[PDB]
Amino acid sequence: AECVSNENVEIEAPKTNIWTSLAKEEVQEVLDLLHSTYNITEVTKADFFSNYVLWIETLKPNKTEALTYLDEDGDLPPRNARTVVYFGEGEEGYFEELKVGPLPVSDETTIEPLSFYNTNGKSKLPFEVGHLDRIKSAAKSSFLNKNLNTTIMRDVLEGLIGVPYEDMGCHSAAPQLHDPATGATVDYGTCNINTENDAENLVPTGFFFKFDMTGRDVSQWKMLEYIYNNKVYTSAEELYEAMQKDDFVTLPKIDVDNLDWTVIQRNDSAPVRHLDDRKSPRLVEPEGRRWAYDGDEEYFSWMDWGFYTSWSRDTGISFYDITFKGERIVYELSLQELIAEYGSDDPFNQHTFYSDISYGVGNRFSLVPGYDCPSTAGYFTTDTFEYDEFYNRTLSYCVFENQEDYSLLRHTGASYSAITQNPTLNVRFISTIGNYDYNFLYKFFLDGTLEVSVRAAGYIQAGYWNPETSAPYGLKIHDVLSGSFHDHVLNYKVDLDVGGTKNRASQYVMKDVDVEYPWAPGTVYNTKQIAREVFENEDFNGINWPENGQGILLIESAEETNSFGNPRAYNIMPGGGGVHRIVKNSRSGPETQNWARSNLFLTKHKDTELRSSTALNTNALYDPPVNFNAFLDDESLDGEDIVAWVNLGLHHLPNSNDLPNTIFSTAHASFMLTPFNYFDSENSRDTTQQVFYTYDDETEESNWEFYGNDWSSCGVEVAEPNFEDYTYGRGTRIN
Amino acid sequence: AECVSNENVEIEAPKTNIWTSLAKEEVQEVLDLLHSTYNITEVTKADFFSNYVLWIETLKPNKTEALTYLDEDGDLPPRNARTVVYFGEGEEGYFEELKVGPLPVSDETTIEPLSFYNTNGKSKLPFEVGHLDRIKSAAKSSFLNKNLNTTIMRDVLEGLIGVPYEDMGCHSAAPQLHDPATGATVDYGTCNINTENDAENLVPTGFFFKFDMTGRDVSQWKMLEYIYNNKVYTSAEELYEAMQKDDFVTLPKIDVDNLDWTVIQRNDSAPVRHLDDRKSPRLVEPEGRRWAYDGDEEYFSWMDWGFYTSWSRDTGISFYDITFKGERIVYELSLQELIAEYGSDDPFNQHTFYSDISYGVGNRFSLVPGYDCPSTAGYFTTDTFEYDEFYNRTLSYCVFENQEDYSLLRHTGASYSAITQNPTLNVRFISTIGNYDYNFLYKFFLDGTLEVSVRAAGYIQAGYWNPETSAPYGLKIHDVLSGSFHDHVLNYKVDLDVGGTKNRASQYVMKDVDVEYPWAPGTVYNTKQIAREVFENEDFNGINWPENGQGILLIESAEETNSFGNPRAYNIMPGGGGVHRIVKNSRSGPETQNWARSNLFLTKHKDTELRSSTALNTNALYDPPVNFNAFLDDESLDGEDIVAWVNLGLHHLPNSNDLPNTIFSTAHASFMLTPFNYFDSENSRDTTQQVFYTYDDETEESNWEFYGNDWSSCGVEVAEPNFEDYTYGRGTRIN
Ligand SMILES: *[C@@H]1O[C@H](CO)[C@@H](O[C@@H]2O[C@H](CO)[C@@H](O[C@@H]3O[C@H](CO)[C@@H](O)[C@H](O)[C@@H]3O)[C@H](O)[C@H]2NC(C)=O)[C@H](O)[C@H]1NC(C)=O
Ligand SMILES: *[C@@H]1O[C@H](CO)[C@@H](O[C@@H]2O[C@H](CO)[C@@H](O[C@@H]3O[C@H](CO)[C@@H](O)[C@H](O)[C@@H]3O)[C@H](O)[C@H]2NC(C)=O)[C@H](O)[C@H]1NC(C)=O
Ligand SMILES: *[C@@H]1O[C@H](CO)[C@@H](O)[C@H](O)[C@H]1NC(C)=O
Ligand SMILES: *[C@@H]1O[C@H](CO)[C@@H](O)[C@H](O)[C@H]1NC(C)=O
Ligand SMILES: *[C@@H]1O[C@H](CO)[C@@H](O)[C@H](O)[C@H]1NC(C)=O
Ligand SMILES: *[C@@H]1O[C@H](CO)[C@@H](O)[C@H](O)[C@H]1NC(C)=O
Ligand SMILES: *[C@@H]1O[C@H](CO)[C@@H](O)[C@H](O)[C@H]1NC(C)=O
Ligand SMILES: *[C@@H]1O[C@H](CO)[C@@H](O)[C@H](O)[C@H]1NC(C)=O
Ligand SMILES: *[C@@H]1O[C@H](CO)[C@@H](O)[C@H](O)[C@H]1NC(C)=O
Ligand SMILES: *[C@@H]1O[C@H](CO)[C@@H](O)[C@H](O)[C@H]1NC(C)=O
Ligand SMILES: [Ca+2]
Ligand SMILES: [Ca+2]
Ligand SMILES: [Ca+2]
Ligand SMILES: [Ca+2]
Ligand SMILES: [Cl-]
Ligand SMILES: [Cl-]
Ligand SMILES: [Cl-]
Ligand SMILES: [Cl-]
Ligand SMILES: [Cl-]
Ligand SMILES: [Cl-]
Ligand SMILES: [Cl-]
Ligand SMILES: [Cl-]
Ligand SMILES: [Cl-]
Ligand SMILES: [Cl-]
Ligand SMILES: [Cl-]
Ligand SMILES: [Cl-]
Ligand SMILES: [Cu+2]
Ligand SMILES: [Cu+2]
Ligand SMILES: [Mg+2]
Ligand SMILES: [Mg+2]
Ligand SMILES: [Mg+2]
Ligand SMILES: [Mg+2]
Ligand SMILES: [Mg+2]
Ligand SMILES: [Mg+2]
Ligand SMILES: [Xe]
Ligand SMILES: [Xe]
Ligand SMILES: [Xe]
Ligand SMILES: [Xe]
Ligand SMILES: [Xe]
Ligand SMILES: [Xe]
Ligand SMILES: [Xe]
Ligand SMILES: [Xe]
Ligand SMILES: [Xe]
Ligand SMILES: [Xe]
Ligand SMILES: [Xe]
Ligand SMILES: [Xe]
Ligand SMILES: [Xe]
Ligand SMILES: [Xe]
Ligand SMILES: [Xe]
Ligand SMILES: [Xe]
Repeated sequence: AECVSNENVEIEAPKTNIWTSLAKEEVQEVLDLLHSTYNITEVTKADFFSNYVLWIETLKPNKTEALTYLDEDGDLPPRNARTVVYFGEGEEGYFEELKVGPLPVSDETTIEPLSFYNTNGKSKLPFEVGHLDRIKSAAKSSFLNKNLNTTIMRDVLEGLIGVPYEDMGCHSAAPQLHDPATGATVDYGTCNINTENDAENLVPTGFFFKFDMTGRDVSQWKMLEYIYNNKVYTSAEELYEAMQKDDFVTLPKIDVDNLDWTVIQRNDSAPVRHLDDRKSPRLVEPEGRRWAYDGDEEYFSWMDWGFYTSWSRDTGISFYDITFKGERIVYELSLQELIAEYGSDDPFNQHTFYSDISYGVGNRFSLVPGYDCPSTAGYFTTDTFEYDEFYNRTLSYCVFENQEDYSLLRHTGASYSAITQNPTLNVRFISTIGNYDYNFLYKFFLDGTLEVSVRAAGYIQAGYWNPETSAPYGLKIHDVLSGSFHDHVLNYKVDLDVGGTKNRASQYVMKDVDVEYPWAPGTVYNTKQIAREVFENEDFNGINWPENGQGILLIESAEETNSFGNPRAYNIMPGGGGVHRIVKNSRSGPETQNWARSNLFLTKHKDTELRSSTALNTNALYDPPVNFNAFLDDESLDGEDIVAWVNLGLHHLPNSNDLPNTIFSTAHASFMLTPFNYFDSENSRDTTQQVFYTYDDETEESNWEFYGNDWSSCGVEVAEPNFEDYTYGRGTRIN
Repeated sequence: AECVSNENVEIEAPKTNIWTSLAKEEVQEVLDLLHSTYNITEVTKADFFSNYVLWIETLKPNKTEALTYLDEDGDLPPRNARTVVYFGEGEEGYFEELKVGPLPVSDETTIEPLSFYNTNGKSKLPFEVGHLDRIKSAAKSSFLNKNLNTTIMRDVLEGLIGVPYEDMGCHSAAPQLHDPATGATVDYGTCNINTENDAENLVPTGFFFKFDMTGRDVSQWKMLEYIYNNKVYTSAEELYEAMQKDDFVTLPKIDVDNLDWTVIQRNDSAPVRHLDDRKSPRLVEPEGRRWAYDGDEEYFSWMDWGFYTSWSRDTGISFYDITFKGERIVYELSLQELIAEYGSDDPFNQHTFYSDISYGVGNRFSLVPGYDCPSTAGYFTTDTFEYDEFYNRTLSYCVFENQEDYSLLRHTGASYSAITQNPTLNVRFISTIGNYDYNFLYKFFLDGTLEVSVRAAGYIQAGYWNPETSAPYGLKIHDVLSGSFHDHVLNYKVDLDVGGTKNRASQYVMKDVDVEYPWAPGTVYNTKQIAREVFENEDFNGINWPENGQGILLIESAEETNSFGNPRAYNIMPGGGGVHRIVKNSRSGPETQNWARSNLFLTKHKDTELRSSTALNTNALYDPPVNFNAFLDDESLDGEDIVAWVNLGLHHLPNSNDLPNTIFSTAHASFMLTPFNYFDSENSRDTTQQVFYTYDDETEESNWEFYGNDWSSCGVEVAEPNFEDYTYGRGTRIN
C-alpha cells in the first residue's frame, strides 16, 4: 500500500517582510534617480576619475518603528535604499554612502548622505582606503603586468620558478596598507602556478613583491621591492644580476608536471571500497513536508516556530522576528563578518587578513541539489545588485526537515518506555568565496532551542615552504608547500528579546567551596555552589567562556518570571569553536575587526550600532566606518535592550588531512540558544512524534501508543533531485 | 521502477574474537567448578554468613599475547574467567576475585586469587567496603523498615510529609561511608513520595536520616539521626515531642494530588502543532545495507574500517582492533566509568557520588526499534551473568549507516563543483540506570575519523527546596523542588597505536609572538606561531584543554612518517563537554575516582593497568581496588606504548527545561580522533558517494558524473520497525 501523500503547505505571513531586499523595480527607480541627479558613468567605461554606482540595497527599518508595526498596529516603516557611489569628478576621489527614499520614487524622495551606522561619523570613504572594487582591481592587475612582463622580469620569473610568465598568475595581498601618517598606500604580492582546477593556492612560488599604489594617477605607482629567499632587491636589474652569480641560491621548484595531488574528485582508476557500489542512505518524507511558507514574504513556519528571512550581498541570509509558541525570542539574528588572518614567515601570507564581507558572502553560487542539501529540501531565490546589474540567484538557500540521529528524549522505567523523536528544521546556505567554502546551518528544535553552526571546506591558502624560516608558521604538507597557520573568526549579531526587549544579562558562576552544614557541626566539606552574577554594564574586555565550563550565560527578561519566580531566560551555550583571535595587534587590521578579540560581547541595542563590520572596513586600517570598540562605552545593561555579539572560530593548522581540500566534518563551530526557565516545563511534550510503550505485569501484554503515526509498511517513490535547476555561476545577471 | 534491492552481507572475521563474553556453556562449567570447590549457597537463600557467587565473566587477554595472535600467527591466548565470590564462612566476610581457567574445564584448570589489575594488590574486598549487592541491599531495606515503620515514626512521617508510610519509599545514599580510622560504617538516607510513573526523584520529601550499619550482625545496626529542616534529632521520641510544640516549623508539603507535571508522555488533550499530523522524516537504504558483519565473532566492516565488539556487565560495549585501510589505529576503546557527583545543602544529595559501573552499565534494557535507532539499524544480542542467572539481552546495541546533514567536503570553482556525501557508520547502546538514560554513540567517517559521544536524558535527582539553605546548590524548579547541581563525568580508555605500539605524545602550542622579518628590518610584527612540544613523561596533573583552544594534542608514531617527513599521527580533538569535576576533595570519593580531576591523562600501557575504575571501587573510599593515581608515576612516554584516558562531562544545573525530563539535545559531550599527517593526503577521495559537475564555457553544456550512483526516481517499501522484538525488562534470565 502506498504511503499517504500530502501537498506542500503555503501560508500567509502575519505581517509584511519589511526587511526584504529591493525588488528589481525598486532598484531600477533608484538607479534612474541617481543617473538623473549625478553624472554617472557605466562601470565598464569607468576609471578613478569617473562617478559610478557600486551598490543599491535595502536600508532596513529601525527597531522601534519595526516593533510598532509588528506588535502595535503601527505604520509600515519607510521603504529606503542604501546606495554606495564612487565620486571621482572632484579633486579627490571617494566612495559615498547615500540614502535614497522613501520608495517608490515620488515628490517626497530625497538623496542624502548616509552615515548614522558608521561609528566614524562619515558618509565618505577616501580613495586611499577605498573598496577594492572592479576598477581598482583592474588597475592593479594592469600595473603588475606592466612591471612583471618586461623582458628582464620574464627571465627572472622563469629562472626562479621554472615556468614562463604565461603559466603563472601574480596578485596582491589583502588588505592594502595605507599609512595615514605619510599618506602612502603600499601592497605586497606573490605569484602562483596556473592550474586547470582552481588549485592555485596549493602552488605558491615563493616569489614576492611590494609596490606603492598611492594616488589615483597610476603612472606614479612604483614597484618597491622583489623578495625571494628572504632577500630584498630594489630593482629587477639587481635581482637579475644576483642570479647570474655562482653563489646564488635558487629554492627548489614546484613539480608542475605532477599535480594530481591537487585534484578533488574521484580517480576512476581507484578501487571501490566494499559495498560502495550500493547508493548511500537517503532521507525521505513519507507523508510529505511538515514546514510551511509564504513565498512572497519569505516567512517560514514549523512546529510553532516562525521567522522571516532576508538576504544581503555583504552577508547572505539574516533572520528577523524569530518567534516560538507565539512569542518573539529574537528580533534579529545575522552573521556580520568573517575573517581569515594568517601568520607566516613570508610577506604575502603575513599580510593576509581577509574581510569576507568586503568580497561579499551573499553574491556567490547556487546549492547543488541532493548533495549540498537533502533531496527533501525546498530552495529559495534571492537577489543582489552590483555594478549596473541585478543578479537573480536561484537555489540560494534551502530549508529542510532532518531526522536527527538521536531521539530528543527518553525514559524507561516502571513498566513503560517513552521516547520522543528529534525532527529539526534546517536552513542552509553555502558561500564559496574563492578558495573557501563556508557552510552555514541554522537548526531549530521542538523545545524552543536553536543551534547556529558553520563548517569550512575548500582549498587552503598555503605558503611556499622555506626550510630556513617556515617552520614556526606551518607544517610541511607537500614537497615545497607549507600549510600556513590561520584563524577563522565569524561574528553573529544575536538580538535576543527574552520576554520583551527589557532584559538583563547574568551568569551562574560555578565554584568549589568549603562549607560546614548545620546537620554536621565541625565537619568541613569541599562541595560546589552556584552564584548568580548580573552583568550590570558593557564590558570593554567582552566575555570569554569560563575555564572548565564553570558558568552559564543567560539573557533574562527584566520583569517576566515563570511560575516559580525564576526570570524567564535563554542560555547562550557554546558548542565547538568557541575561540577568538590569537594575534592581538595586527598591522593588517589595527581597528577594522575589533569584535574578534573575545568570545562574545554584550551591548545596549542602538539603531546606530546596526552592524559590527562593513564591506568598507577592510582597507580603512585606522579609521574604519565601523570601529566595534565604539559600541563599548560602559552603558548600563541592567534592564535594557541587550544585543549579544557572539563569535565562532577555528585555529586552522592544515595537515595532510587538508589535501587536496579541507573537510567539513572537523572544521566546525557552533553555539546554541536554549530555553532556561523560559517556561515552567520542557516544551516539546505536545509533539505527536513520540511513542509510549507500556507492559502489564499480570496479563503479560504490551501496548504501543504512536499518537496517530502509522508505522505500517508502505510504498514511496524516492524522487530524483532537481539537478536541472543547478547551473554554474554567481547569478543570472540583468543590466 | 523499483529500487535495486540487495541482501545484507555477512563476512568472516580475520581472527577469533578473543575478547568476547563467556558462552552460556563456559559460565555453566565455571559455576559448576565453583560449587564443587566451595560451599556455595544460592543467592535467594544467602546472607552475610553464606558464600555465594556474584559475577562470572571473561578475563580478557593481555595485549602482547593478543597482538602476537592477531599480527604474528601466535597461539590463541588462554581462555579464562574472572569471578567474584562472597565468602562469609570465615570469622570476617569478604568478596574475593578469582581467576578460573584455562577453559574449557580440564585437568589443567585452576582457581586462583586474582589481583593483578588492582593497584592495591588485593584480591579480597572487606565486607565493610563491600559491594552493595542484593544481599546487603535487602538487609538495609529491612533495617530501615524496622526503624521507620514503628507506631511513633509512622506518625512523625505522616505529620511532616502529609502521606502515610505506605505512600512513600525510604532509601539510602550511595556511597556508604566507612571510616577506616574507627572501623565504623554509616549511611544517610531520605524518603520520596511513591509515584506510578517512576518519577520519585521529582518528589523528595526533605526528611533525612543517618544510620550505623557496621558489621555483619544487623541486630547491632542503629539509627543515629533524623534530620529535618536542618535540625538533628537523636531519637524518634525527641522529634515526635518537638512536633507537638507550638513553635515547630513544618516545611511546605508536596501537593501529591497534582503530579501531572512529572509525566513524560503526550497529554492526548493537548492541541497538535501545525502539520504534526504528518509523520516525521525517515532514513532509508534504497539499495540495501552497506556495512557487513560476522555474527558469531561480532566483527564489523564498513568502508575500509574493521573492528570487534565486546560486552561487559560493568561497562556495556567495548571496541578492539579498530583498523582503517588495513592498519590498526586503536587496540582498545572502552568506556571505563561514569560518575554523578552532587552538591547540596541536604545530607542525601550532598552524600551522593554514584559510580555507575558499580550498578552496571551493561545490565540494562533493550533498544526501542525505530525510535532509539533508525529503522535501518541492525540489532545485536549480548549477555551477562549475575547472581546465579545468565541474562540474554536482545536489541542490546545497534549498528546503522547515517547520512549526515552536511556533506563531507565540497568545492566550486573553475567551472566545476565537486561534492562528497557524508555517510557514517554508527554504533549505539543506551543504558537506563534507574532515573538516568545514557545514550552512547560511536560514529565512523570515510576519511579515518571516529567521534565518540554521549548524551543524557531521564529524570533528574532533584532535592527538597528549603528557602533558607537550598539557593547556593540549585534553582527552584517547582513548588518545593530544587534542581540539585551535579557533575557527570565519564572516562574512556583510548589505546591508540598509531603506526604501531611505539608512540610519542606531542602538542602543537599556539601563541602570539612579536617578530622582525629579514624582508622588513626594524619593523616589529605581532604574529602567531606554532611550537611542537613532546610530552616526555607521565604528568600527575594530567592535561587540560588549552585556553582559547590554542593547542593541538597528537599521538604520533615514534618512527613512521608520511612522505613529507611528518610523524604519522592522530589528533585527539575535544568537542563539547570537555570538562572535569568541580569538587576537589570529596568525603564520598576520596580515592575512588581520581581520573576525574583533569580532561585527560597519558600513561604507559600496562596489562596491570587494565581499567581506571572497578565495580568494587565505590564504597572503598580510601583503599579502592583501583586508585587511578597509581598509574601516574612519571614514566617516560618518549617512544612507548601510550594509552590516553579521555574524559567527557557535564556540569548540570537543572532548570525548567529538565522537567519532566532532561533532553538529549543539550546534554551532550564528544571527542574526535582524527588523522593528522597519518597519510599523505585526505583519504575519503576514493568513495563513489560524490558528484563531479562540470560546465563547458563555449558549448554551454553541463555534465554530471555520479560514479555509478543512479539518482533516477524509484520505488521502495518503507519498512515497519521490528517492534515485536522489543519486550520490557533487563534481559531474559536462565538460572
Ligand atoms: C534610524 O535611526 C537612526 C539613528 O537614530 C537615524 O539616524 C539619523 O538620520 C538623520 C537623517 O534622516 C540624521 O539627521 C541629519 O543630521 C545631520 C548631522 O548634523 C544634519 O546635517 C542633517 O540635516 C540631518 O539633521 C541624524 O543625524 C541621524 N541620527 C544619528 C543618531 O546619527 C535614522 O534617521 C533612523 N531612520 C529612520 C528610517 O527613521
Ligand atoms: C597478564 O599480565 C599480568 C601482568 O603482567 C599477569 O599477572 C600475573 O599473574 C600471575 C598469576 O598468573 C601472578 O603470579 C602470582 O604472584 C603471586 C604473588 O607473589 C604468587 O603468590 C603466586 O604464586 C604467583 O606467582 C603475578 O603476580 C601477576 N603479575 C603481576 C605483575 O601482578 C597475568 O598473569 C597475565 N595473564 C596471562 C593470561 O598471562
Ligand atoms: C559627464 O561626465 C563626462 C566625463 O566622464 C563628461 O565628459 C561629460 O561632459 C559629463 N556630462 C555633462 C552633461 O556634463
Ligand atoms: C607579456 O609579454 C609578451 C611579450 O614579451 C607578450 O607576448 C604577452 O602578450 C604579454 N602578456 C600580457 C598579458 O601583457
Ligand atoms: C589516478 O590514480 C593513478 C594510479 O594510482 C595515479 O597514477 C594518478 O596520479 C591518479 N590520477 C589523478 C588525476 O588523480
Ligand atoms: C528571479 O527568479 C525567480 C525564479 O526563477 C523568478 O520568479 C523571478 O521572476 C526572477 N526575477 C527576475 C526579476 O528576473
Ligand atoms: C554448606 O554450608 C552450610 C551453611 O550455609 C552448612 O549448613 C552445610 O553443612 C555446609 N555443607 C557441608 C558439606 O559442609
Ligand atoms: C508497617 O506497619 C503497619 C502496621 O503498623 C503494617 O500494616 C505494614 O505491613 C508495615 N509495613 C511493612 C512493609 O512492614
Ligand atoms: C492534560 O492537559 C490538561 C489540560 O491542560 C491538564 O489539566 C492536565 O494536567 C494534563 N494531564 C496530564 C496527565 O498531563
Ligand atoms: C540469546 O538470544 C539469541 C537471539 O534470540 C539466541 O540466538 C541465543 O540462542 C540466545 N542464547 C541463549 C543461550 O539463550
Ligand atoms: Ca535585545
Ligand atoms: Ca554602548
Ligand atoms: Ca597505545
Ligand atoms: Ca605509569
Ligand atoms: Cl563624510
Ligand atoms: Cl592621472
Ligand atoms: Cl612540488
Ligand atoms: Cl524547491
Ligand atoms: Cl546566587
Ligand atoms: Cl585609515
Ligand atoms: Cl587480598
Ligand atoms: Cl549475627
Ligand atoms: Cl508540590
Ligand atoms: Cl536486526
Ligand atoms: Cl616546533
Ligand atoms: Cl577504604
Ligand atoms: Cu582554514
Ligand atoms: Cu544531570
Ligand atoms: Mg501575500
Ligand atoms: Mg524581492
Ligand atoms: Mg496614516
Ligand atoms: Mg565463523
Ligand atoms: Mg557469546
Ligand atoms: Mg602449539
Ligand atoms: Xe535594475
Ligand atoms: Xe623593485
Ligand atoms: Xe546534506
Ligand atoms: Xe531562539
Ligand atoms: Xe569557519
Ligand atoms: Xe559564562
Ligand atoms: Xe569559524
Ligand atoms: Xe569553522
Ligand atoms: Xe549459566
Ligand atoms: Xe535516631
Ligand atoms: Xe534515532
Ligand atoms: Xe580511530
Ligand atoms: Xe553525560
Ligand atoms: Xe593540547
Ligand atoms: Xe558526560
Ligand atoms: Xe553528557
